[PDB]
Amino acid sequence: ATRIQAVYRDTGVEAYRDNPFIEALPPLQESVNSAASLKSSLQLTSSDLQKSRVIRAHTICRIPDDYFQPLGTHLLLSERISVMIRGGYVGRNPKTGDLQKHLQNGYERVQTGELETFRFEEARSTAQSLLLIGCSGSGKTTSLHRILATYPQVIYHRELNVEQVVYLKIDCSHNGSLKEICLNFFRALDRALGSNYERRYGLKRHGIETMLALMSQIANAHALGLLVIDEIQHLSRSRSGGSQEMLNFFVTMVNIIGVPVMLIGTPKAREIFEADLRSARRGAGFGAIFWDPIQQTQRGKPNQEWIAFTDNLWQLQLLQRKDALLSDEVRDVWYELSQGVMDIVVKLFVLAQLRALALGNERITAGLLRQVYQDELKPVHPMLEALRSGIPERIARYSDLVVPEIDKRLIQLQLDIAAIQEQTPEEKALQELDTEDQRHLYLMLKEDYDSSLLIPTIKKAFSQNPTMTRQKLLPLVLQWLME
Amino acid sequence: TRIQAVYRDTGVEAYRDNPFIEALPPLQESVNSAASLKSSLQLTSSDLQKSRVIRAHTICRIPDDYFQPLGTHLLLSERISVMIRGGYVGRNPKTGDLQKHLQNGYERVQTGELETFRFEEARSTAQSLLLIGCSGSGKTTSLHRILATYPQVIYHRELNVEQVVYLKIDCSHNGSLKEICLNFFRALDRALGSNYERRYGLKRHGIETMLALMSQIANAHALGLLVIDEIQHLSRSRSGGSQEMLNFFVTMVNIIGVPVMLIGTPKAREIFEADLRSARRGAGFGAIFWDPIQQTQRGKPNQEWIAFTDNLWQLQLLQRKDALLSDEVRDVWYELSQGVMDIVVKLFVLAQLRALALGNERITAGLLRQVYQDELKPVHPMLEALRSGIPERIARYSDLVVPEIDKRLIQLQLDIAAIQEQTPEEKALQELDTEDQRHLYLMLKEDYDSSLLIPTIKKAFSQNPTMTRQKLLPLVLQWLME
Amino acid sequence: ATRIQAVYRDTGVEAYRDNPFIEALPPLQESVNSAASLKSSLQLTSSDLQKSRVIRAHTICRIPDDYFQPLGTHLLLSERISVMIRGGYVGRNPKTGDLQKHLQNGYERVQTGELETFRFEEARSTAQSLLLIGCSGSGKTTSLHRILATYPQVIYHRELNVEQVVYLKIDCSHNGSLKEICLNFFRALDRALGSNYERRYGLKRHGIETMLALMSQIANAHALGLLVIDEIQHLSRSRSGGSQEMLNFFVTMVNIIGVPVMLIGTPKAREIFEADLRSARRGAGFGAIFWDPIQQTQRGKPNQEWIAFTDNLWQLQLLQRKDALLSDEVRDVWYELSQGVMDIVVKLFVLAQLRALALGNERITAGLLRQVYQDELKPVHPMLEALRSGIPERIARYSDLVVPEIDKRLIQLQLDIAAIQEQTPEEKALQELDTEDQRHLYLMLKEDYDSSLLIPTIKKAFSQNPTMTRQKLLPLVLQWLME
Amino acid sequence: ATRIQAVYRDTGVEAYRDNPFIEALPPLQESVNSAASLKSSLQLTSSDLQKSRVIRAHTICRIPDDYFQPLGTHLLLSERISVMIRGGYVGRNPKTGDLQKHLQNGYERVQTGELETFRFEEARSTAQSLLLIGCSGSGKTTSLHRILATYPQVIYHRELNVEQVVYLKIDCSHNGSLKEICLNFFRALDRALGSNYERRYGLKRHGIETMLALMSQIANAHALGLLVIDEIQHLSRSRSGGSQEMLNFFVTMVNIIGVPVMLIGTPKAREIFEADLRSARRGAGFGAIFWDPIQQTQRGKPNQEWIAFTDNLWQLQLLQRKDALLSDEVRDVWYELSQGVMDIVVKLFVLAQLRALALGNERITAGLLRQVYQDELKPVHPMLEALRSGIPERIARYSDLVVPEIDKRLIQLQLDIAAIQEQTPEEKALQELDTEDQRHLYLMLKEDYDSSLLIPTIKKAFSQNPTMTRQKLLPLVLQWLME
Ligand SMILES: Nc1ncnc2c1ncn2[C@@H]1O[C@H](COP(=O)(O)OP(=O)(O)O)[C@@H](O)[C@H]1O
Ligand SMILES: Nc1ncnc2c1ncn2[C@@H]1O[C@H](COP(=O)(O)OP(=O)(O)O)[C@@H](O)[C@H]1O
Ligand SMILES: Nc1ncnc2c1ncn2[C@@H]1O[C@H](COP(=O)(O)OP(=O)(O)O)[C@@H](O)[C@H]1O
Ligand SMILES: Nc1ncnc2c1ncn2[C@@H]1O[C@H](COP(=O)(O)OP(=O)(O)O)[C@@H](O)[C@H]1O
Ligand SMILES: [Mg+2]
Ligand SMILES: [Mg+2]
Ligand SMILES: [Mg+2]
Ligand SMILES: [Mg+2]
Repeated sequence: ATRIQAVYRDTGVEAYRDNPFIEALPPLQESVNSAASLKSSLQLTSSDLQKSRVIRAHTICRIPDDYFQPLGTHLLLSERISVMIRGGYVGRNPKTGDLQKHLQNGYERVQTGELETFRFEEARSTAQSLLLIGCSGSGKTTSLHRILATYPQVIYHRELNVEQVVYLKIDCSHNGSLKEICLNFFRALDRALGSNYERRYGLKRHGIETMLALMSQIANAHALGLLVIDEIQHLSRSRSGGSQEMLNFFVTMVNIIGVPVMLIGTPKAREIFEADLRSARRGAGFGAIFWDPIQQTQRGKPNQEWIAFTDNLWQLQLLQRKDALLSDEVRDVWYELSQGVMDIVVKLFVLAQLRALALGNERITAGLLRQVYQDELKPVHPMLEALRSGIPERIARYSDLVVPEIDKRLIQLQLDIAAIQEQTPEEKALQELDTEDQRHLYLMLKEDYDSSLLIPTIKKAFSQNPTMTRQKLLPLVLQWLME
Repeated sequence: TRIQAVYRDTGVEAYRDNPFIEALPPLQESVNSAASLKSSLQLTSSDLQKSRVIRAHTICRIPDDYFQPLGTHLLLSERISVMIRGGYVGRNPKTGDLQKHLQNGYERVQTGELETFRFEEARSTAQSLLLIGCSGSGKTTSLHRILATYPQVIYHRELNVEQVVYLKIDCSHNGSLKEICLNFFRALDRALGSNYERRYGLKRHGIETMLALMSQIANAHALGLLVIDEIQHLSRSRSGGSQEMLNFFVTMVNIIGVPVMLIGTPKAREIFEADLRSARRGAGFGAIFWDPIQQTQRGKPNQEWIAFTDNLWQLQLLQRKDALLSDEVRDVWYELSQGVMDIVVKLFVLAQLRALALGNERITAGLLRQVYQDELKPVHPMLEALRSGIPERIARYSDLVVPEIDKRLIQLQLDIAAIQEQTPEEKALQELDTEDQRHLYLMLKEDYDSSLLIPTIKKAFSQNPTMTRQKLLPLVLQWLME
Repeated sequence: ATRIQAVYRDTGVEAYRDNPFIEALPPLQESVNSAASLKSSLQLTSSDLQKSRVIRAHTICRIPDDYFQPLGTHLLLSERISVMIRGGYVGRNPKTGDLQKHLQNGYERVQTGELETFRFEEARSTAQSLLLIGCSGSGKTTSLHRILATYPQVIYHRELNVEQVVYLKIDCSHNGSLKEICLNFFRALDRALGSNYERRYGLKRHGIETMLALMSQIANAHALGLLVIDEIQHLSRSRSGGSQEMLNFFVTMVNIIGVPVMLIGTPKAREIFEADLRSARRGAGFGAIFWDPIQQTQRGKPNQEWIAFTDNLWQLQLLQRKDALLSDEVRDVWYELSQGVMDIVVKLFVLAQLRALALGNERITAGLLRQVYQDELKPVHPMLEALRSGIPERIARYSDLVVPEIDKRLIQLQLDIAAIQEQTPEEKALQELDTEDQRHLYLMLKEDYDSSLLIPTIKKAFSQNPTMTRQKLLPLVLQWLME
Repeated sequence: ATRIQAVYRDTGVEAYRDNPFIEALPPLQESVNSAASLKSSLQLTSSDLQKSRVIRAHTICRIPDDYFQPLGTHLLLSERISVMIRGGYVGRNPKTGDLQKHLQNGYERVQTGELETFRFEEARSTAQSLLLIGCSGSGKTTSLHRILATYPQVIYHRELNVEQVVYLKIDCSHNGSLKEICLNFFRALDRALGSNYERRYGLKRHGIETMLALMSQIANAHALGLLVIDEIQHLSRSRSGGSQEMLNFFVTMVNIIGVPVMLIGTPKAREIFEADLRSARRGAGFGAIFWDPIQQTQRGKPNQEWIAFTDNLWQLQLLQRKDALLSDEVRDVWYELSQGVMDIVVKLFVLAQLRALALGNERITAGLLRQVYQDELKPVHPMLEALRSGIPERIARYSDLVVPEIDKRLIQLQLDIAAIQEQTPEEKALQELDTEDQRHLYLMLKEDYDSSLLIPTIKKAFSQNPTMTRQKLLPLVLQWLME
């Protein structure tokens, strides 16, 4: 817990003035560019490629979990979360009276006192609930985990005696029930704070009503900012009951708890909320934000976003015979085969390296991509063909495919490439130099100039000029290279 | 929302000692009841200088928080007040000496000194009103804002009743007569804290059994109004025809003592036009009609249109703004929107949302015409029918509405957010287009410093076109070094 | 009842150290020596006899309220209250987190090897509930009220932000149920603390199961020292659940809340709890203290307790022709008349004194006492005869009987007293003598010498005595009267 | 208790090598060193001597609840409990994942002909059982809530999801029904894990066989380690069936359920198991332990255990007039009246101290011991006389006697000690008067003159003059008072 003494700032908005829970948050000015400052990528040096195959394979296997590239939706979602969190605190000011007394005083002052008019609207504050919908693998969880890391989870105050829980995350389990969510709420709260609410409130004897009341009480004890319930797809409609009962429980939970609630799910989870979204009555809530794959055709032009994403990842290939330019057909094949879904796009790039490391030459070709698509990514065929077809019901049915058990498959592929003793000509050429630190110059000089006299002339020149930097001897080698 | 009751007197002699009527906000004149509904956004000059995404969000937040009270809301407010306060006169629970009074009256009529007597005042008048008008005219927001003045639940200390003042129901997209009964309980256990839906809304019950169960509950808490919204959405095939809906809506008024209000589209009146059972019961208190705004009702143009357009125009967030609104712009709005409330606001919002994307940042007639042509496609026949003026064509296309407008707003925001990136770096690489140059830059990015590396090589390429990449390396390296 | 800033003193006991809650309580040593100093009495003056009938009747009317004699059981109950209140704060010291961290730390330290052994004994200190059983009218409620008034109800901590509630009391009503107990807890908490919890939690939606959890959370929030449920005899038996459901509810309430709990009831309510405390299990809790009537005899001798109580009550005689000392016959018949019940002992005396004053033959004797017994105590005959019979089963059935509506009878008898106008010979002499000092002399010398020479001699003597007090005047009149 | 997170420690035995359940338990200890870990005593021995009598009585009443001293027979029981708990976990190893491949490889090799013999799997047969027999009052439960108090009850495993219930304790009922033994298992498992087994299984109408086949399924999901059944005497043909089914139920239970079972009973409960070789084979599966009272001497010289038990308890004496050392006559009388039963030794001490406080004598002699033995220990006399006799049959027939309701006697004695009175000097000065005349004169002349010399003057008036009437005495009394 980043327990920091509450240091209070000045906010431009008059509504957020003198609220001790909002000045404790990081300022907006530094959060303007923090949304776009989420970029993170691996750093590669020249000597990494010259090293042995095991470390190169390890670095290749480290790619999927160490690469992030933000998009426009990562900015829109960041701004939405910031405004939601900062607007959900306006009603819960400890320095001002509660809502019910305000309403009662207004009623007395409009009937007995002097006041021309009043608005008996719910003072519950904004509390804008939201529902995030997207196909599996689009990159929803990995975006929440990166845009919710700016705010510290727990902030401690000293003028009062409270502990502010800025956000809380609940992750569902497969084939769970409604009561499992209630248990997980207390479990996550005890993990975050270090309390013992689970023992005295998370017993299995309690009914749903008692657990909901206790959740409301405890969430109003510690000032809670946001509640995120992830992976709604795993809930089962057999034991829980009808889909109407699930919606009733979700609406009851949202109304009682009194804090902003965000739900993340797939289109298969939309059939539960279909009746709620279409109704236009205020108070139903659950605004919808849809995550979509990167469509290459916008306004009759290739996307600058698509090429920007592909070029950066194309710069991150560890190949001996790699092609610097990404051709139009090479760009098009691994879009038309993967349909732009976020995980499959990087899955091809990480798996084609492994396939090429054993199947022959170290070059990425369309045939190799087709072969890896056909032999490895078997379960995800219906989802990809549904996305290619473009019929919404077909995509809705064939979603949730997550190509199970890729973690063990990566390890098995690593073990498979581990037991290879054949020597490539490139390995022989690299071994012909005894770590003289000159295979780097040889690397820039191998793609065009022939190797008939490349290495002997290089060795002769570096022997003639023993102690200078490689930048100095590169013109020296080039002087007699063509003469 | 549990508000304790505070009693105040009213000048009406018919409501002398009624707690239900005396625990309500006081009676008001014409000016305040119509001027209390006004609401608008407040903007500051600091909002003008901000990032484009926040400005787009503020623009998209306009239709939710803007309301202008016209001259047709005063009548609706007055009628709703009369309906709510007049339906409680026969339901006051203060009956202290009824038994002795009735017994004395009976003992006196038998002897012969008293000719006649009235044992029970059967105050059971069925009051109702139906409000029909074209879609997009604002029958839902104009009702929410009127009803947001009374408290919903009032608690009386002396008694044990919870006076649920009003209740609102919305119909489903296909809909049947059973689901209205199922939604009554589902909204009543949301207004209060209860579990009526599981206890009473079973499947074993028929339509009549739930219709009779609703009466006991609506008389347990002194319900004051019942609003059924969007009767246009009901399907005439899953309900029983065009007659069993009318029978349902006429039997509903008689048994349930509360006043009811029915809201629909002009093509949904064909259900209700068959008989007096809703031409008299439904129009037991009139039938208010909503119409689009007319530009020139008299010889002079209407001041309502001018005031509405001016007040809408004063919420513009653009660097290049024109304070004076041109007459041609007014003509363009009246020609494209034809006075429908839902079209004017969307046209304005979409125009000033596309202005940021195109970068002009000024609203012109051509932009409004283009956004009307591009975005308002499904609602064209309704506009044409309103322009023609034939009642049948107006009735037939009265249910048109543009689908998926919110997704369009989100996509329009995303396009601007993608555009916003200035990209000060990589500008020289944008200037770099030749394949040989890009390969050379990739080769020499680590060796040299790119900032002065990129511009220099373009001159060398421009001077001598008939040179290859391989042979250019020594000369380019020599020029870079010295 | 009013907020008091906490003042931290020092306690000599080692276990009650560094605890904000215990040190803020009143000091232990001062309370020890003042446990038997709660004795109160309605003081009388020598001049009170000389005033009229109405004023003296009004003065006699105040005896049942302005009198309290501390008996043996009062000290034991005081000690039990003290230990129960101050022993339940050991496990809730704010300086240390809780016992779970202690248990985990001990487990880790014994697993590592630095600690030989650890006792997972579930340390809870005393943590014992108490059950009070006694016949109606024994005087439990008054003693409890007078012993709980020493501790201030609410003390405010400024260094912390908690509201210590030292005790809380709940009073039942006729034919009540459990939900009234749950709601009355909140109502009493609002009346004592000064905030509004009834309007937020007193909702008809909640069942009793959820209300108990809310009670537990709120009580743990405020550090509730002690909970006293009173007059459980009044609530109906079969209206709620019968016998098993009420016992189950009481056990659940005792287990969940975690603060000391006391119950007060009649022997007729003991059969609810007979199934629990009779089992030979010292860890089941529910210790019992039995209240018993005062016994005249002890190991063959009259106990000093009853004799001292009767003497102190007889010291307050206010009557015209009353006797001086207490006779053996009247004292012995008083035991058969009242049988030791606290209410009957004082009420018989008050009623007999009032009747003697009203009759005009004011001298309380055995016959007047018996007449009052058979006149006013008709309803409570079965309880008295069952208690005198000594059958342990019949006393339980009639233990709930109580004298109905006696307050109105006192007013009616006072109105009857005000109606009389006849003048007794003592009142005739009172009208004859103007000086109150002379009236006292007449009163003390009334029985030895009759008014044949009494009134004239003292009248002329005090008339001729110009100005002097009684101290030397009385000896001077003695020889003149004797001559 | 409570969900303690597991921390693994290695075990030196080869067979316990890789079992999480065995490793999460507290480390192995030597038998001699483990028996000394059970000792406990009161810490208030000298600091609390000078205080009021009721507080001292309240302190004394807690001697038989917090004083425990191990004997030489506890180390064997501790070793047996440890071996029984840890040795029943070898067949329940959860951490195995290479079974399928190994079994299939063995099958292939034995089918081809490379390998001759193989062993696939074997089921477990029977669980260890133990029997403990001894007379009542010997300490078979106080000495076993402390052996099992050095273990956690519930342990949570992070990598798995099992909650290892280390042990569980249930008691038989007076009815002896076989359906209330399968119904306390669920209740005791619910009172520890906070689960809902009793509603799901017990309340439905199931046969004893079906409900016994469900007790071995929830004792496997939670890796239960030991099951203790107390008061096994109550199945001696008490009710509910015939002897043959009552004997078949235990055999089927031991055969079915996988956990070890321990049985505790009275010397009249070996007739149940001494009926056929199956019952005596299963009751004495891991030895049988028979317990006997303490003897004064074994071979000539007196027992040292008696000396150590009657010397570490005599120190806990809160009396002003105590003796430093034990007179041998007092100890001999104590052994004559106690005969070695654990319960009688403590009670003859606490009751003697309470009577000493009540009567005002602050020292303990043999007379008080004999008086308490004759008065307050009537119901257990046949057992003590049979033990003194020496005939084994009379000892065996009276091994079930127990004294009921001694806590009520303790409370009554505390009340008697509380009600002693203070004898304030003014009341005793008034009590010095021995006639109605002196009291009459004092009451007549109390207010006029000071009471500092009133009593001596009145006493001297009657002392100097033998007797004469009060009316003429009063002029002399006032003359003496004035001068
Ligand atoms: N904007 C992005 N830039 C780079 N990689 C991304 C991006 N979004 C998602 N990914 C990759 O997609 C992979 C899988 O995403 P995942 O968290 O499984 O999405 P979901 O939880 O919706 O299935 C992650 O390993 C992550 O590296
Ligand atoms: N008087 C008004 N002033 C401003 N906006 C209005 C007014 N009346 C309606 N609107 C706009 O019309 C939009 C839709 O109206 P709605 O209530 O949906 O009408 P209907 O229910 O008949 O379709 C609302 O977003 C609201 O902003
Ligand atoms: N020690 C005492 N001295 C004087 N009066 C007493 C004493 N104990 C009880 N009383 C009398 O008992 C009455 C109250 O009895 P109460 O406590 O209500 O009995 P219960 O609790 O059984 O209903 C008071 O009016 C009081 O005068
Ligand atoms: N080793 C011991 N030291 C001191 N007291 C003991 C010891 N063993 C037993 N006792 C006493 O024996 C009393 C009764 O034991 P109990 O649990 O009733 O055994 P059982 O149930 O076999 O009769 C307890 O109060 C306890 O104080
Ligand atoms: Mg996910
Ligand atoms: Mg509408
Ligand atoms: Mg009472
Ligand atoms: Mg026992």
